[PDB]
Amino acid sequence: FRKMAFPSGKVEGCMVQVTCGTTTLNGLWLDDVVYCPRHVICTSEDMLNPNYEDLLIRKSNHNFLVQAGNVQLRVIGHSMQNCVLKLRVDTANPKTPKYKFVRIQPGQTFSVLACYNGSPSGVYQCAMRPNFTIKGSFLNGSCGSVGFNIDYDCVSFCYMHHMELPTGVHAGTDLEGNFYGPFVDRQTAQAAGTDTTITVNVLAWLYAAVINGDRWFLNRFTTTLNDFNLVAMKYNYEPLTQDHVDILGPLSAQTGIAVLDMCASLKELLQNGMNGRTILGSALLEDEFTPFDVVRQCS
Amino acid sequence: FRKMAFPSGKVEGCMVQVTCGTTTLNGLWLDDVVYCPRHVICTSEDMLNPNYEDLLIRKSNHNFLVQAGNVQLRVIGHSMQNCVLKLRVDTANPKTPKYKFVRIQPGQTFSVLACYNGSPSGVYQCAMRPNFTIKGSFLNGSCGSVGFNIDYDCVSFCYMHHMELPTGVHAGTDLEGNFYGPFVDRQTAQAAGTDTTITVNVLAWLYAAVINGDRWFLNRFTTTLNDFNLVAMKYNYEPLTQDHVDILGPLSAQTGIAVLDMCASLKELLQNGMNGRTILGSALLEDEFTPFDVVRQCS
Ligand SMILES: *[C@@](O)(CO)[C@H](C[C@@H]1CCNC1=O)NC(=O)[C@H](CC(C)C)NC(=O)c1cc2c(OC)cccc2[nH]1
Ligand SMILES: *[C@@](O)(CO)[C@H](C[C@@H]1CCNC1=O)NC(=O)[C@H](CC(C)C)NC(=O)c1cc2c(OC)cccc2[nH]1
Repeated sequence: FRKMAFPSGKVEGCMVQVTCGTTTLNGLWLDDVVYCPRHVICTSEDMLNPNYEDLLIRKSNHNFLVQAGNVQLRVIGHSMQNCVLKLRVDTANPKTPKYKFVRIQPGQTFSVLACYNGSPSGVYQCAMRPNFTIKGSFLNGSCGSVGFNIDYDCVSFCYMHHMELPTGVHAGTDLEGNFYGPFVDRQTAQAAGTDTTITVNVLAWLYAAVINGDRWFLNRFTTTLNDFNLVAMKYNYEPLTQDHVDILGPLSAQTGIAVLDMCASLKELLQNGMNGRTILGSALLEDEFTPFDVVRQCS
Repeated sequence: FRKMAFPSGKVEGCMVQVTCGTTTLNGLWLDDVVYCPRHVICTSEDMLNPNYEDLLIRKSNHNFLVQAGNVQLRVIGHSMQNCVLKLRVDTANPKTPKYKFVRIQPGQTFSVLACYNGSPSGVYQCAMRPNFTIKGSFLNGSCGSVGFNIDYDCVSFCYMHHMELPTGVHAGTDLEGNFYGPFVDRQTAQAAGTDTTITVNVLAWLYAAVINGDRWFLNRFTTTLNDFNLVAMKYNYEPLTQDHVDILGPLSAQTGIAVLDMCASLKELLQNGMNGRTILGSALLEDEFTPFDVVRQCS
């Protein structure tokens, strides 16, 4: 198994660049609106402690340079929604895919299309950590790059890139401008909360192992969900939600291993370790594959 | 620092479905030619030992059903180049990018666009192993998926997918239809030569780790090129040439770490193990980033 991104073409056709003064970043052109991080309106000095409502009043439509390639799109309106700017343009993007804006939960994976000056550069899979950071690869100029999943040609946009933490992980918003995690779009050193292991994804990994005949860790025990969650937290694992239990349903049906039976197997792994053995060839338990990712790659 | 694929949009617009009888796979549509694996002409019985020229002479243009999305393309002629079939169609692909066919060297990387029934499914980075396999993710119906690099809007196609070895690694051809490695397009269980580790890539990856702020594996020792190669060959690593040393020049200049100093670090990692520590999140030495991959991503 390996990290597989979605084909990026439907998103590539939506990337533009947005410039205010000398500040340039990326934007997302869907129908006749361009979405981008609101800090494009900031001068490099104003980012240190910005007042976005006051900064935005000083701006007019003609202050915004939106370019598809080197072709300018005329801006006819502007508004701010949380930390994203919405620029109405006079052309509906003919490459707009079927799309949705969704806000994901920790553990969910998505593809990131890293972009610079409106030009796509590369694509890779990320997982939203429980501390609401992602382990990306982003340089200067990457803000406004988006993350997405594609289901039956419908693109669900879930991430817009804003910041690199001092630890080198990355933080951002959904496409309604609401940050994931406790971060703010100011030029300031911010720290995420201590991270945890994504339990639902580790369980997905164990199901993947079972699907492939690697099942030594299956045990004779079961557990209640509450009992499991209390043990999980003492090993820095996330507690399971009812939604986690339900997204494991398909894999549980496919293998015949009840979710709570797999929880009891993981619990034993947590208290006694792998004892020198491997699962799917690895000595480490992987927590960046969702149940959907496993089904995607196994079936 | 992440395994990063090229944006796949320019290739997505070229993927089609090719069907001959009950056999279907993917094809690559460029200008007015569709390229696909020639075993699409084989029935299940033919595939055990196909005499391809004999089988192709018996097919007509209308035996080939080519579908692009929903629209059917009419085949107006066909020729065979080694293991690749070239179907001339009566419509030019309007989305054909600037492109080239290239045969890549062992150790080089490329992006794979995995496709099923002519529809792109996922994108990820692969390296051509020294034993001329690739460690990919391909399921039933993935034949004809292609591997590629992109440089300033020009797509260099280097791989077309044909088979999965019993070990789970993958084998295929260049776009001239010549296999990488000693493999043959027949339905038999085929073994590869013993694989070795791409030494220059491991070194590039260690430099990537240093550029990203990890230095724990460095040491105060040096080695000569030949003494390093002696230990490298002992551990089934490929020899490091003076060309490799020169290619690593920029990464050494960026970090101020002499190439042979980093060879001494790798020598220690090989002789001492990693001791449960990790480099860029990996518990194993990674050899599928080239020096260019590191430079392109880190800057
Ligand atoms: C954008 O592209 C801005 O348009 C940029 C993306 C990062 C640059 C390097 N890698 C990236 O991911 N984002 C920023 O520069 C943001 C801008 C804010 C949200 C207005 N700032 C940071 O990410 C940032 C600031 C500071 C900092 O200060 C002082 C100290 C430490 C870390 C840090 N990150
Ligand atoms: C294609 O898609 C065929 O159109 C298919 C791709 C593989 C299927 C599973 N994963 C893949 O990557 N390729 C094949 O099925 C090829 C067909 C050849 C080129 C005619 N065959 C194999 O990959 C193959 C055959 C055998 C085998 O026999 C007997 C025994 C063991 C392994 C094996 N692999």
